[PDB]
Amino acid sequence: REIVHIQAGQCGNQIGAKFWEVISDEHGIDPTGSYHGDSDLQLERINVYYNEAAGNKYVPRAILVDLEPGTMDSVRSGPFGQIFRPDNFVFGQSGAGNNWAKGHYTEGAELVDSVLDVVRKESESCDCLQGFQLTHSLGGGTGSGMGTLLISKIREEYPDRIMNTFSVVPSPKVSDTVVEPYNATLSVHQLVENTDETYCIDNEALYDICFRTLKLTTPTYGDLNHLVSATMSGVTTCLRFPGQLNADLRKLAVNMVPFPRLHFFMPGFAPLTSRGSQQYRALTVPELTQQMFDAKNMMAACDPRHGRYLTVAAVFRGRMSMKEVDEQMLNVQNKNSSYFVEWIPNNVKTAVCDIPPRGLKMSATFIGNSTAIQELFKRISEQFTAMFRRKAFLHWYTGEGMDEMEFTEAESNMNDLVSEYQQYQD
Amino acid sequence: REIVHIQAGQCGNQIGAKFWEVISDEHGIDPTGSYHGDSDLQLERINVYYNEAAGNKYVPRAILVDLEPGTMDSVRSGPFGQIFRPDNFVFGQSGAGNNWAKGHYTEGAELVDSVLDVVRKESESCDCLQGFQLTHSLGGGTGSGMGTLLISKIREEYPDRIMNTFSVVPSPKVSDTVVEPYNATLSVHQLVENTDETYCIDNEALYDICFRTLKLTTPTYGDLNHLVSATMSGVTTCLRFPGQLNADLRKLAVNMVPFPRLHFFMPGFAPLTSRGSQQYRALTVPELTQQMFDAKNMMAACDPRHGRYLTVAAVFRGRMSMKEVDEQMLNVQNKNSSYFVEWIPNNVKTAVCDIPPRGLKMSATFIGNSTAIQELFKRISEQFTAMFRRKAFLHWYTGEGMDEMEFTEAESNMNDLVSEYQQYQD
Amino acid sequence: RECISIHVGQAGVQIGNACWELYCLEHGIQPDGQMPSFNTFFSETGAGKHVPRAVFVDLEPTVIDEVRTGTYRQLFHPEQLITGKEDAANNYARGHYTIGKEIIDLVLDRIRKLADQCTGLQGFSVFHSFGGGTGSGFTSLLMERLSVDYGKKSKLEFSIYPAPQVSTAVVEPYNSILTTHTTLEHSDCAFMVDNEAIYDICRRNLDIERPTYTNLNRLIGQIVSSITASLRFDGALNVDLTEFQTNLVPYPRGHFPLATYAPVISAEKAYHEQLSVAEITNACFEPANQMVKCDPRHGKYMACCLLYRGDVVPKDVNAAIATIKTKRTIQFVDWCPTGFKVGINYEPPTVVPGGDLAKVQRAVCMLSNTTAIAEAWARLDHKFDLMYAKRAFVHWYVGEGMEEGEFSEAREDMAALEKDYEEVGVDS
Amino acid sequence: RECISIHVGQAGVQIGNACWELYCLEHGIQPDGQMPSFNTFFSETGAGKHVPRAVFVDLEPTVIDEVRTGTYRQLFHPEQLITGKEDAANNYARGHYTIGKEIIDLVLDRIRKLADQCTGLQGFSVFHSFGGGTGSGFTSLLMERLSVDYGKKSKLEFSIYPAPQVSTAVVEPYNSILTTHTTLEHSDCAFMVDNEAIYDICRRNLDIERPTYTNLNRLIGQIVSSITASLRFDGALNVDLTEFQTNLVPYPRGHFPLATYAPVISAEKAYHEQLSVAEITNACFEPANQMVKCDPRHGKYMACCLLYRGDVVPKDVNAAIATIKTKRTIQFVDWCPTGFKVGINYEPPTVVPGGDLAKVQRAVCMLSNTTAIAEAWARLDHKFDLMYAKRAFVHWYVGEGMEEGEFSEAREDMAALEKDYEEVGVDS
Ligand SMILES: *OP(=O)(O)OP(=O)(O)OP(=O)(O)OC[C@H]1O[C@@H](n2cnc3c(=O)[nH]c(N)nc32)[C@H](O)[C@@H]1O
Ligand SMILES: *OP(=O)(O)OP(=O)(O)OP(=O)(O)OC[C@H]1O[C@@H](n2cnc3c(=O)[nH]c(N)nc32)[C@H](O)[C@@H]1O
Ligand SMILES: Nc1nc2c(ncn2[C@@H]2O[C@H](COP(=O)(O)OP(=O)(O)O)[C@@H](O)[C@H]2O)c(=O)[nH]1
Ligand SMILES: Nc1nc2c(ncn2[C@@H]2O[C@H](COP(=O)(O)OP(=O)(O)O)[C@@H](O)[C@H]2O)c(=O)[nH]1
Ligand SMILES: [Mg+2]
Ligand SMILES: [Mg+2]
Repeated sequence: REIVHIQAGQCGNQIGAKFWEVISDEHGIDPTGSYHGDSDLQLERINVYYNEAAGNKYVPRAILVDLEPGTMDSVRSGPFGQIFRPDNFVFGQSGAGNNWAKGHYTEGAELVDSVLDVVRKESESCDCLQGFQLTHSLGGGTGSGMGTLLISKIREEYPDRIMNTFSVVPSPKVSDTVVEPYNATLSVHQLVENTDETYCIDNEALYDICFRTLKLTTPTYGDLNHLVSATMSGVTTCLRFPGQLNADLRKLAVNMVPFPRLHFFMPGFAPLTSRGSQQYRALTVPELTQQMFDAKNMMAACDPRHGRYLTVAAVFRGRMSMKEVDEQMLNVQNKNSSYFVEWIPNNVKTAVCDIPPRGLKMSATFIGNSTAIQELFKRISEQFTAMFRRKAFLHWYTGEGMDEMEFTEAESNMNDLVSEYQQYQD
Repeated sequence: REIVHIQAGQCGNQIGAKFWEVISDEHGIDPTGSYHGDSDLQLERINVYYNEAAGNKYVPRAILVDLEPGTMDSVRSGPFGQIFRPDNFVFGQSGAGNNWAKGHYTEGAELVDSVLDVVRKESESCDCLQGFQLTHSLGGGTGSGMGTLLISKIREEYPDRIMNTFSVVPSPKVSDTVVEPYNATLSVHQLVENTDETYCIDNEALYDICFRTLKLTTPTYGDLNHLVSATMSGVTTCLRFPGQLNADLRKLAVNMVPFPRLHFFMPGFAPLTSRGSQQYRALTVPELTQQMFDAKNMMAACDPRHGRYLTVAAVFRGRMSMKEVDEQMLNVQNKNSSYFVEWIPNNVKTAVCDIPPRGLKMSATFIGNSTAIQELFKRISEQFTAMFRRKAFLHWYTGEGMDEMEFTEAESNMNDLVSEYQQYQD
Repeated sequence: RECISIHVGQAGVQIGNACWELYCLEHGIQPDGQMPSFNTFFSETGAGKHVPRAVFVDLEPTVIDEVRTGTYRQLFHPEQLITGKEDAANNYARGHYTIGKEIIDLVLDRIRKLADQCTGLQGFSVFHSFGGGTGSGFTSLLMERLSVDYGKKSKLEFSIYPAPQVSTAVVEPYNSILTTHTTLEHSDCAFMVDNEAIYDICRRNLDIERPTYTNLNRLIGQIVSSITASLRFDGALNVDLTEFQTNLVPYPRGHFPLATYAPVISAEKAYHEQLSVAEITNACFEPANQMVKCDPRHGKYMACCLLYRGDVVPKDVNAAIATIKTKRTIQFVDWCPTGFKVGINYEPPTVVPGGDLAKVQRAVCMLSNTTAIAEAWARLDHKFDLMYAKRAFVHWYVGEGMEEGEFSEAREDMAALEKDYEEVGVDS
Repeated sequence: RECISIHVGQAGVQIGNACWELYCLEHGIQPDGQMPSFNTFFSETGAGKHVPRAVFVDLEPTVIDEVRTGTYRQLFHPEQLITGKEDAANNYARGHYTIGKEIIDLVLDRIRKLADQCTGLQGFSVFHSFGGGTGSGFTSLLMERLSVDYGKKSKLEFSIYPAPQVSTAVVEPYNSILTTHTTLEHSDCAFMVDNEAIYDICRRNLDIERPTYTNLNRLIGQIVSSITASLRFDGALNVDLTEFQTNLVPYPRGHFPLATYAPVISAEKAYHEQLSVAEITNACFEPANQMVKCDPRHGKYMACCLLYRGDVVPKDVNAAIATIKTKRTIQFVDWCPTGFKVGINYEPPTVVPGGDLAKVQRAVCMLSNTTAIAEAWARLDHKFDLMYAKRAFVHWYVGEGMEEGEFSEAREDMAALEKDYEEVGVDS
């Protein structure tokens, strides 16, 4: 029944800053820590993410990890940085510098032991864990590097808990680190087989949505990470709150994974349009389904109609008829039958929660597992190869002891995921 | 049951500005978007042209298209530009310049893909489309050029929907573009076989009516486009509102087209006289029929008594007896038997709606398909030939890749319509 | 002893509106169905509400919506009110085939439901118009199914006869020609009236120069009620609908009895004038009260049925008949002796409150089959021919799957029909 | 004369919520249990509070919490409300095995406690859904134990039939195939309904285009009450649950009678219309009121049971039967003569205050076993096959200890079942 969340890397720490904000919004918990809500449900299932400390203080069940105090400090300095206890800030001193080898292989490795100890302390604080969630970037040093290391140890300690992670996937246009594909390649090599599932977030796609449908001209990462948190929070609240359908994360995982190795997801979100049009929108189930199916409302820079859909999850929040939902999903399946895989009859699955997100009447979360995902892997693998041959920045990595044959195997493994998507693309 | 309207070119955009104004007048919809009427019927069939967006906002089911933001902006700046959603403004940057080649063949072609995507989004928003309507100029770059391109694709997607268009036909005296007949020729070549029907509006004739019977000395295009919208709105309201006769657009199309290729129409309108005489007018069915038959009340610079009438539609708005209408139409047929074609017994058909246009007790719309129409084609074809031989401005067109043999075929096709009118003129 | 009314198309439904209004007037039926008091047409609920056993079909929502928003919206069961979204467009090709054929199954199942509600289905009658898309297109489609399921039940049709001078439908000849082809062969009897002729009646007998359809249909309703309400009510000679068919249809082709109705008199014209049964029947043989513009003196009679309301004594009727048989110029076909059906109901004639016709104490309806009808077909023949020779408007049917041969064929069937009239005219 | 209701899973519990609400409506039971007035279902306390003899199982706290916070939280005994912490995840492998198997012992002991409270346990019935983790997983687990302890008691199951078009559970075929394998062999009879078909009923007979599960379950509750409340109440022909089994199950396989219910009528549709027993039963043989999307005309009937509420006279029933036997197109299997069980209760039909269905004075429930069910299995066969051929989602079961052979086997068992339907279809 409970979940532990660990954030890492500057990305992960800033995403989590919005995530937790939202969760407390959902439950009426004040930036200082106490509960000042107003709904029974708000406290009722609070356990999944909060420990109530003496005084009616709620402690977010999460660990903030970094290798630079300053980022942690900036998190702590805002509202909701006060709700986190000092003991959840685990950090070192001297960066990682966006270096996998430092993060995973060497220096960051040193910190992980202290992180894990706190993890253990929290695992004991829970009655019964459902699982763990981690937030991070695929091409980052602590985000992926150190984060991955941690994941391999947590999974080891808890094989029976859900291990998932959401991660920022290097967008085709904006890479920061020259070896960002290298770090990503290494994380695939480690993560894929050490996780139950991973979500693919593309900032470029997010920037398109924010202007494309939301028509906004000023977003920052906090605004885009709001959208990220909308999908993350969407998933777990249902599990938390009363609904109609089947509201268990593990069951979601079961329904979305047809094969042990292909567990990559494309998140999307509805409704998600500018205020101008809000006066011209109608709120129906087909309306949400139109926004959910549309590739432009995906947060991943993929194109599901290019690939084939293996699995689709449609999560609904708010009062909807069962009939309408059933029929519209069927219609989707029918009309987009050319994209769905024939091996899975009725490949579109649903989940229904009766609690709407604060401020909306209804909402829906799109989760997909298509073959289209392989295109991201292909882009990375290719870029990787070029760098691999030149050893760009690999003296930094090999200087910290990372061996090229390990990287070679990582490359293969990327290619293996692509070939397996091809094996089920048919 | 529903209709989608697309406006294009400076002409089309300004005509539509009046058209939609009128439609909202008909239904009591405020310039800001909400419904503030007062009749049951006003909302009852609103679906054909409006989507009700959340908040009791009505969205006109139309797309505004241009290649210059400034025209679009001017439309948006007035009342009823606020009722259109931003998503219905599809435009590029850099004109067309009244160049078919740019509009259709090259640059404007690029925009059409985004237009069509929105079209598709609206086609899904409808329950069941009856058809589509487009407003444009025959000699214009985006009006005809880009507009035509769009039509060919919409027809392709929806063979089973009505495709009609109203278009400004180059008046004998006022052409703006030197190659306006060229653009028109090309549009015939493309449009005629890619449309179910097209209406022929002559500004010169309109300027004569406004002074001839309306005795006005200040009109602008907004006043003349009011008259245009009177005929357009006249047609669709009946379809929308309760009547006596047969109020379906497709049925109108069926009754007015005797031959696959000859679908050109001459709109006219009654009552349509100055206020002075309004104190000396009587309102009877023969009164309307006198105004309807009279060639001077036609909006097309043709002369129906010069040619032969193939089909006539008389649409009536307001309470009239069936007897009177039947008898007067018969009388018309009888007295003007020398103009009607002998192959079609009882060539004058009627349609009756019981809802009068706001402010009038009664009104009638004249729609005709005569052979006289061919005279317009003849004027254009001739002018075309001269230009064709000289290639006036064709370096602009051939510079954008338009081939002269395509134009040659276009010329033939114009001549073919004339010969077919002759074939049924007898 | 039950029957079903079917209203297809605007004409069918708007006429029906008048018809059911009149039936309400016949018994004091409230808009909500409450009747304080004719179960041959109506089905009773435990609230004492009665439902008119009828089906309303329109492929365009509007007219049915007009019903749905009027007073009789409470009377009609929502399932009786059937509507599509799109029209036939004046066109058999869509009415019978492309469009109407999609909804007809629903329509039939509502009919069948009512047929199951009937305990002794005597039969039914269909109200429509010869020129329209649903009016004639869909209509024949229905007959195609109804004649299978209800093969032994009365199949009476009532249709508006296309006015020779005014018609709003340019392809009406084509529509009507196609219906001939398909209705002749399926229906039992089709009746028709001419709105132009009716206008002349309104202006000469009612003195009204402003008739609308809402006037015109009241007059039609009168005629219909004489044969529908009063034939179920008590009289001397209670004539059934099956009896009507058995007394009006002489050949297995169709036949097309035309309506004539006298009295049609304005209130002022009723003053100072005393009608007798005989005088009313004299009026019935006058061209002037002929409801179709076709000259009674041109053709020869084959059938004739006179139905009486109110103060009618058979004694007087007998005398009247004697004079119409011998005094008039009514030529009749050899085949027929003058066995004219006399229906005599004690049930008085009724008048619509706020209507044009005067309160009368007695009334006579006349049905007649005359050879002059071939001229009506001749009218259609040339109108069709003209269009068809030029092939004007042909693409509006061809695009829906119609065949040119079919159209020729249908004309030929009409020609055959005309020839059979020719045959009957030849006395033998 | 007692029985136990078992509600497993959301579907089981939320349907149960409607069911127990209806039983409260049947007798005027207050939320606190106070009843001023059916002890076959209820157990009485000295306060005059009655406890519904039922068990509620959910492995996720939420739905039971919904009960615990609603009005009926006072009605239910805290021990009846059993909850785990984690879910089955749509998955038999956890529902039947890994997770649900841990709590089941508790569940069984509460059942046994109630069995000891029963003095004359007639039997019980289980409410669930064919696709879910607890809905079908846990459910079959329970049957495995209940069939041992209560081997001679009624084992009736009610389950939601997976909609062919909409399903939220991608591995539902796999779940349902596994249940077939294990339920066929243990249960006595399983009934099922299709929410999609129900939607069509709601929109056509109730005229509602917005059905939620809380509407859908009211309709289900109606059907259930006819066979649960009214079978314990007085009538002419008082039919027991064991009698139901003894009159509905023809073979030792299972059988799967499907529900049909007529009247399902909106208040406005009830006006102006008089239903008789015969008319209601006519509706019962119409595809249109079939609660499962499966065509009654496709298959052949094997069993049929008609249960009557309110104003039903056997006299009329007899006539109705005669016509359904002879008038209809109902083909039936040789094996069977038409011995259709007629249950006739004087107990009137009841309606939920604020519901959609009209107050009716009489009502008929129909159970039927048709050969068309094999097509439902065919649907599952291919859906399963597709997934299984690709081995999509297989790791979610394998990781819990499931065997691939087992899955093949379960499919084969389904195939055998289809073959037995084939067999029955062959007349002999
Ligand atoms: O709309 P569609 O063509 O699909 O079906 P219809 O309803 O048959 O078409 P419509 O064009 O309305 O048919 C018109 C013919 O019928 C006459 N008519 C219309 N409404 C009438 C009415 O209320 N009463 C009478 N007596 N006649 C009516 C028209 O004159 C025309 O011939
Ligand atoms: O949660 P878990 O999978 O472990 O158990 P379930 O409760 O069986 O799962 P769930 O996913 O909710 O099963 C859903 C199936 O049952 C239908 N359904 C849900 N709730 C329903 C209700 O209240 N009434 C009806 N009639 N059907 C209900 C869903 O359509 C789905 O097929
Ligand atoms: N959405 C999102 N992406 C971020 C944020 N911060 C850094 N990123 C992305 O993360 C990548 C850089 O890795 P970084 O987080 O600096 O690594 P680390 O800090 O060394 O672990 C780039 O692709 C950025 O676009 C953020 O707050 N939101
Ligand atoms: N009635 C009418 N004609 C117009 C309007 N605007 C331009 N026109 C006519 O359109 C022709 C010019 O084409 P234009 O609309 O400028 O082409 P485009 O803007 O490049 O697509 C001329 O014949 C004008 O008389 C208008 O608002 N009303
Ligand atoms: Mg559940
Ligand atoms: Mg009509």
